Amino acid sequence: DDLFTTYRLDLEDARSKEREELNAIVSSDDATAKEKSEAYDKMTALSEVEGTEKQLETLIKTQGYEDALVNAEGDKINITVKSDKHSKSKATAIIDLVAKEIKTMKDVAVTFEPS
Amino acid sequence: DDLFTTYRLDLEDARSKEREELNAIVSSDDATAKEKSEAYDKMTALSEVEGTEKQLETLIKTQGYEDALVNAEGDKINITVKSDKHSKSKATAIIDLVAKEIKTMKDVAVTFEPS
Amino acid sequence: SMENVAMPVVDSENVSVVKKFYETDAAKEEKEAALVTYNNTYSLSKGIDLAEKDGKDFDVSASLSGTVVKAEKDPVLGYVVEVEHADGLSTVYQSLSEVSVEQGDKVKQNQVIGKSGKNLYSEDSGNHVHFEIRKDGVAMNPLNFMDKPVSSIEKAAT
Amino acid sequence: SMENVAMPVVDSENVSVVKKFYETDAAKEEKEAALVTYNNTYSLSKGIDLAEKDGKDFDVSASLSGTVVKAEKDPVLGYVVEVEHADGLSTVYQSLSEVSVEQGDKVKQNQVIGKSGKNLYSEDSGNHVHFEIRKDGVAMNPLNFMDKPVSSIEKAAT
Repeated sequence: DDLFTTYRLDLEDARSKEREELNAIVSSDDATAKEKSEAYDKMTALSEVEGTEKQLETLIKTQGYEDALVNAEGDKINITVKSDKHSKSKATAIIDLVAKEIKTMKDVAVTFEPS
Repeated sequence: DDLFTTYRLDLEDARSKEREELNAIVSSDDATAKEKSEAYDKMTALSEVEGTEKQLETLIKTQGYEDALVNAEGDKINITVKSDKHSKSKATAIIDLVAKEIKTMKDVAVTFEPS
Repeated sequence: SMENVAMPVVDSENVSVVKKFYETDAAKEEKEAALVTYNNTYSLSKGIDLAEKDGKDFDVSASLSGTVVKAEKDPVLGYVVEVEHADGLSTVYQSLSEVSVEQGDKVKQNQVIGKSGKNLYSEDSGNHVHFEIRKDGVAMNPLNFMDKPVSSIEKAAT
Repeated sequence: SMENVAMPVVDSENVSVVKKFYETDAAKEEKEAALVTYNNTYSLSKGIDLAEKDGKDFDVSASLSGTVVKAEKDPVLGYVVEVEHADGLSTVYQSLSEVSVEQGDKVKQNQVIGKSGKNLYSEDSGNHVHFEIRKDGVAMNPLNFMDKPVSSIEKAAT
């Protein structure tokens, strides 16, 4: 058991399926304009979510965290960081890496896992 | 200086710009059907490239590599792995993680960086 | 509409705000203090926490008139009540010990709807109520809207 | 077209294949031995390497007739020649010491086009030629096509 690698794997799997379905609707003769349009938006947002998570993870790591994991997909942003010590200090420096429009619109949670 | 975090950062930046331009063409009144169609394909392939790199990286890491970096974007797939020891053994076990249709169509290179 | 946003309490003078809504541009200290701490989880505060000087129970009441769309005991949050108002606006009261309403109840402004209590979620705010104002689902700073007409709320974003 | 794929050498009997095209379904050992090693870089072999028993120089020649679309000295690869044939097919000769052609030359099958040499890229294949057959840019196993009519190549994928 290693929870990070399992999660990343399952997330990917899930994301893949997601893209495939979005693409499937967008590409389909039986979708309406509305439906194509919305599937298309969900598709491009997902990429941006993808980009947001990769960048956030990279940034945290640069702040001296050994590994980090970030899921920015829903109403909340979940961020899990490998670390033995955790504090209000440490958490707030991580939350500072997140975009304003995210923090304005969404909750953000940061969990520190024993390394 | 840390070459991994710089690269991931620059890659992201670059990818972002990429998606934005693809999206811009697809969304534009002045693109032809052909152009929208091709921009759309480049867009969905990029995601799949994105997915391929994240998964490959996760897999390698599970094989006892401390960190790995994978760019699957072009004619070649570049994979850089943190490691002090390298061998034909080790490299071939990494190349085994890559999809058949990739290895069939593209070159694959694997570099081992001093950790 | 037509009414002003009220402190969600009956005896407003005997309580103080013990936690504020998280603001990204506040000093470090104020950001640190607007965090919800669970275990080794931190989360952003999406409202204010009110508690009485000696952390005694006190009655919570509807900040504005509306319809109770939610009223249930949550094992982590305590009781949670959510009141629907006009225009995708709505308010949330949570960490309650008791509830004096149920789903579908119409309440009026200042009508008591529950009692403060302690919580698993924010044990740090002791005996309190967590209060939130949301517009179409998104939480805004309560303090920004206190005593302002209903409208001053629906005129952000801009 | 109409011709068979030839060993890219004049004296084919005095050389052997010292590295094979990488095949993903081969035994571990054969995959290991189909690797191009640079420094702490490994890359997949996209062709065969031919060398003479004692690694003496030998003349390389066009495996099929076509037009030389590329002929240049590369500081890592040695000389590299690429011959265009019919139907997005083309061949690549690389690690050459010398070249007997230039861009735009039409060559005929078995016409000498250069000399074997050593390389930075694969120092492990000593004095050799690296040879590749590509269809619309993608490298296929040379050994699969040796002595087969031109067509048996353009009938994969399937």
